[PDB]
Amino acid sequence: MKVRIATYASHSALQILKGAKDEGFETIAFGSSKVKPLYTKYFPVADYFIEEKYPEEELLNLNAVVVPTGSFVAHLGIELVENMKVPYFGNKRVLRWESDRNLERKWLKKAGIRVPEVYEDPDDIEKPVIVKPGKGYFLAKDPEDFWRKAEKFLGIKRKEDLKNIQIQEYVLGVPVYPHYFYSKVREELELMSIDRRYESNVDAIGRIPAKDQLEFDMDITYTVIGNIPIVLRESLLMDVIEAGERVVKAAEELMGGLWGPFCLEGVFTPDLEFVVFEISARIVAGTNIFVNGSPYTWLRYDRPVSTGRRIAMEIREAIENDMLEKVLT
Amino acid sequence: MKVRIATYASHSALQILKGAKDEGFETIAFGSSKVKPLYTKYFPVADYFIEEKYPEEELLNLNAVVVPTGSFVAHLGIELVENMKVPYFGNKRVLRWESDRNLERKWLKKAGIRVPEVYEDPDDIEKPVIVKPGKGYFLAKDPEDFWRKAEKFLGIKRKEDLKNIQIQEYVLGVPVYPHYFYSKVREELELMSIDRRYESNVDAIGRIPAKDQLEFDMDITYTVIGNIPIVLRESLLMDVIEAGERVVKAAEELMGGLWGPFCLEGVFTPDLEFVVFEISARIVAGTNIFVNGSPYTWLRYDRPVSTGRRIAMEIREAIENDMLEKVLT
Amino acid sequence: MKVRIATYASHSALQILKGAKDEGFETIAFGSSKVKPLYTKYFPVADYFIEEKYPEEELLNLNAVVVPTGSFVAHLGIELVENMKVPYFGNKRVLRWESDRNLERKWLKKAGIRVPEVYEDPDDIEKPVIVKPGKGYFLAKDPEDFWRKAEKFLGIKRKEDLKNIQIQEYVLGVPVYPHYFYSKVREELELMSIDRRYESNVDAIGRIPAKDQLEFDMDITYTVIGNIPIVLRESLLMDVIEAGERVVKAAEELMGGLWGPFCLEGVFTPDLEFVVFEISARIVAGTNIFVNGSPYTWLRYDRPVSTGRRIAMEIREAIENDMLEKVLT
Ligand SMILES: Nc1ncnc2c1ncn2[C@@H]1O[C@H](COP(=O)(O)O)[C@@H](O)[C@H]1O
Ligand SMILES: Nc1ncnc2c1ncn2[C@@H]1O[C@H](COP(=O)(O)O)[C@@H](O)[C@H]1O
Ligand SMILES: Nc1ncnc2c1ncn2[C@@H]1O[C@H](COP(=O)(O)O)[C@@H](O)[C@H]1O
Ligand SMILES: NC(=O)c1ncn([C@@H]2O[C@H](COP(=O)(O)O)[C@@H](O)[C@H]2O)c1N
Ligand SMILES: NC(=O)c1ncn([C@@H]2O[C@H](COP(=O)(O)O)[C@@H](O)[C@H]2O)c1N
Ligand SMILES: NC(=O)c1ncn([C@@H]2O[C@H](COP(=O)(O)O)[C@@H](O)[C@H]2O)c1N
Ligand SMILES: [Cl-]
Ligand SMILES: [Cl-]
Ligand SMILES: [Cl-]
Ligand code: NA
Ligand code: NA
Ligand code: NA
Repeated sequence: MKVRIATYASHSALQILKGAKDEGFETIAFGSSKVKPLYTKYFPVADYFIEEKYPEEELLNLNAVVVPTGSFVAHLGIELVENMKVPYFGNKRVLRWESDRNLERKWLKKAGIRVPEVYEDPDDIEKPVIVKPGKGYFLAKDPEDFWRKAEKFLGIKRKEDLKNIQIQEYVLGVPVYPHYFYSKVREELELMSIDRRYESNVDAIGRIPAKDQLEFDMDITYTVIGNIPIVLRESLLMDVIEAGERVVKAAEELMGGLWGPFCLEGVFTPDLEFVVFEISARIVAGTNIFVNGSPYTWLRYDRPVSTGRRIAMEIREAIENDMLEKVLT
Repeated sequence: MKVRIATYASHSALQILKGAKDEGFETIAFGSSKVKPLYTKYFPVADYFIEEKYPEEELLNLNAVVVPTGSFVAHLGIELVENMKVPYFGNKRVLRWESDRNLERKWLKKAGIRVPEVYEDPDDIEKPVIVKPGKGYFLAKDPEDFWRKAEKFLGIKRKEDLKNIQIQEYVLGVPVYPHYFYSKVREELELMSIDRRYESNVDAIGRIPAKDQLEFDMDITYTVIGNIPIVLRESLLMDVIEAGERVVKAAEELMGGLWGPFCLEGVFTPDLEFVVFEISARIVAGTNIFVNGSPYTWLRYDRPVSTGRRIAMEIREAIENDMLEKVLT
Repeated sequence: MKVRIATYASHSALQILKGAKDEGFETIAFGSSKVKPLYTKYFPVADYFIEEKYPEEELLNLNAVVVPTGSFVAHLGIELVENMKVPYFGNKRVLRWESDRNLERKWLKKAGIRVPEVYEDPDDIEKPVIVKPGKGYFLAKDPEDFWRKAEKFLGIKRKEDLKNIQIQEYVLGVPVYPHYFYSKVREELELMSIDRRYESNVDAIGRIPAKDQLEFDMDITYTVIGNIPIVLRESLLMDVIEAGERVVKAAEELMGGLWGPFCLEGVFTPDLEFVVFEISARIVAGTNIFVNGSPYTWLRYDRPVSTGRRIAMEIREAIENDMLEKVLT
């Protein structure tokens, strides 16, 4: 291949570049010098390592296509990405739509996705809510409970003094993260895998007896540490997949389309509702478990297919059918 | 093959029909029209999809053998299954023995399986118990504690007024679900895999600080959402396997035998006791993780073997050795 | 091969002996007669089974090399192992350094590994601590809190009466167990896999509502039941791997080297710190999940590589390059 596959040296670069190698591409990682050994020695998946944040000129010279990851908004910034001259796998317009809370809400509403109800006025609370002044977060049962806690925790003594808070329907369920891939080449959605994200200290507090917890003011945090593989109850799959289809269709109207990997981040309630908190409109690191395929890909492929490999398969096929320009922005 | 493998379109049908395809069988799914795309498009494992609850005549015409799942008792009912004219993989007599609490208890007792002690009289309580009036469930330390709580939660003011409750030894341990397969063709038990079931809201409450929990009357639910793969400590395997052997042997006496997949559903205590709450005498959906084999099957096979594939292997071999009638009822 | 691979019949023997078979070795398990069927029938990985605790003479006659596991210190004892005449895969000097709390502390300090701060004097407490009189364990905020609890729980009324306790910095994080392998043949460290150990009753208490917990004096236990596969956030890998490198380098100075499998047992904090509680300087049973390779080995191998197989690969290669004596003590 003339085209090389490149990505930032973090997040899911190991999986992405291995998938690229499996499909016959030469690979490029770019990032911190500290992590060069990870990608060239411990897991030798990068044919080139460039010790720079975003080496645009070198990437152009190497005929690179960049695969975006969660490290893109986090480490390079939306404006840098939107202005990049290196071909980008996916639609870079999606970045604003997934990052802006209001645009994301508009997207999910158009896609008919179940999300927590937002309350603009605390006096409209009729079911338990989570108040977001993940730090300082607390629950409120009703308006009366809210105002007592607004006084106790936030020092609010008058209703006109309440400012810059989020009030949201509290939705209790188990975290579930389905990983999708939409092929623009084949015009087809796939379920790639599913994971349960592993977070600290939130996933550690369950090991602490209530009695010991109550002696302290608990400071619950949601730092992402890793990922645990799961499968869903089979009868839940159709609605999870239909949700993915609706998200893609909505994006076709709103932002010029969505293709490649994405994830809907949410919880499953005891009433079997998938309620979505966030959309990640690119590869998520939960896919890293599935370098050797997943319980889902092995239902439909004769070989191991990670999301990383699936990306490289899409690029290769696009090249094979003279439509590479269709999958790049 | 003349014989085709069929199952209801839910529970573990993806795994079952993929396993059938891997072994050279043509496949049939039957169920709700809503889920047809799951089995024909997103994961194309069904050669035929019949949009009916139980299309007996069509299944007979297609020379189907039906593989039972948890969706059978749940969605078709024991009487329908017992009367079905389509050949059934396994012993359909087991359905009553696994579903009737007293027959199940008799089975497990005969099989020398550790189960929670049942208390008929609350005044006989000498160790902590769980009271089942999973809703309304509460613990009691002793008879005095029980009667106070029976008054508080159930309104029982006189001992003669207590009616229709379950009182059971409370057993604290981590949920463990070993998946077995007994080959009637080979007269051999295998351990196929092990999972930890993922349930809502019960597996979500550990993420909630005690302080926040105590502000509400908690309503703990055990809705099944999915499955997480596990392995056991190696020194625990022999007793887990011996338990499986005893279950099979007991069934040979009581109900005309048990063969094919099954699962013992329970917990492991800190004293390394496997205590069983339920038997599922057919494929369990925890096996869905292991489409590409499991940490256990890869110890003894040179290829990926799911429980679904193992079922198809048994059927094929039965056909090969002219003993298909032995594995069907 | 003339050399046969042997191990005690527990812990990770299934994985070890399967890995040995995959690499062309004949295999020996030795242990309890009760477990013979596990290794010869249910998972036929042992060519020879010797029904003895440590059959030295028979093992010498069979040209065995022994692969150590966690069952070695637990079931045979350090003195027996140090005196064994059968060739031992790894450095048997490491056993004291990993088992003696003070030697282990010295090792980890030399290796620049983050560990909980130890407090010799309770009056020096300035951050929350765990007190270890895992039974009887409690937390203390400060010296005043400690002495109140020392009186309440331990009956200590005078400061001079306090004896034989451990006081340690309390570190809240999610359990993480990276599995390493250092090849002496190749002079190279690998990350083999990562798991989250599954423990009872500690991992069951999160399913119990705070209200129900508080009615009882909780007795939290940490009995190991099994293992759950995980991957880490990719940006955390370099420091995890560097920690492994430092451990190996430190051992080269202190104890004549470390090679073969090992594990650093700890937690990841919300501030992305890996804090280590223990080192296990041999194969850990968390590797048992990865009989068919791991999300990490499949990044760098074209075939399934468990830690068990990796051990056999090292032995075979040592033989191939006439340096077997270098990997044995
Ligand atoms: N509406 C909600 N209901 C229940 N849990 C929530 C809600 N919003 C956020 N959370 C939880 O709190 C964490 C931090 O929230 P955020 O800061 O909004 O990402 C999330 O990862 C969720 O687990
Ligand atoms: N005897 C028992 N001891 C401890 N936990 C139990 C017991 N019986 C049931 N449970 C738990 O409560 C849940 C619901 O119980 P059941 O409604 O009997 O299936 C089960 O899935 C178990 O996790
Ligand atoms: N310094 C510490 N901070 C937090 N948790 C700890 C600490 N030391 C031990 N633990 C936990 O308590 C369990 C039993 O401790 P030990 O008896 O020291 O192995 C460990 O497996 C850890 O999960
Ligand atoms: N563990 C699972 O994923 C699971 N999936 C289904 N089941 C059982 O089978 C019954 C039918 O499932 P479904 O309602 O998804 O068709 C359910 O009520 C449940 O008891 C399970 N235990
Ligand atoms: N993680 C595991 O599955 C595990 N299995 C065994 N072990 C360790 O090895 C020792 C011996 O195990 P066994 O008692 O199953 O032979 C145990 O006391 C324990 O410290 C483990 N950590
Ligand atoms: N689930 C994961 O392992 C994960 N890894 C990374 N991320 C997201 O990507 C962002 C960048 O990750 P990193 O800081 O490791 O480069 C993080 O802030 C986080 O939002 C994840 N969700
Ligand atoms: Cl992510
Ligand atoms: Cl089931
Ligand atoms: Cl171990
Ligand atoms: Na988003
Ligand atoms: Na049952
Ligand atoms: Na140690």
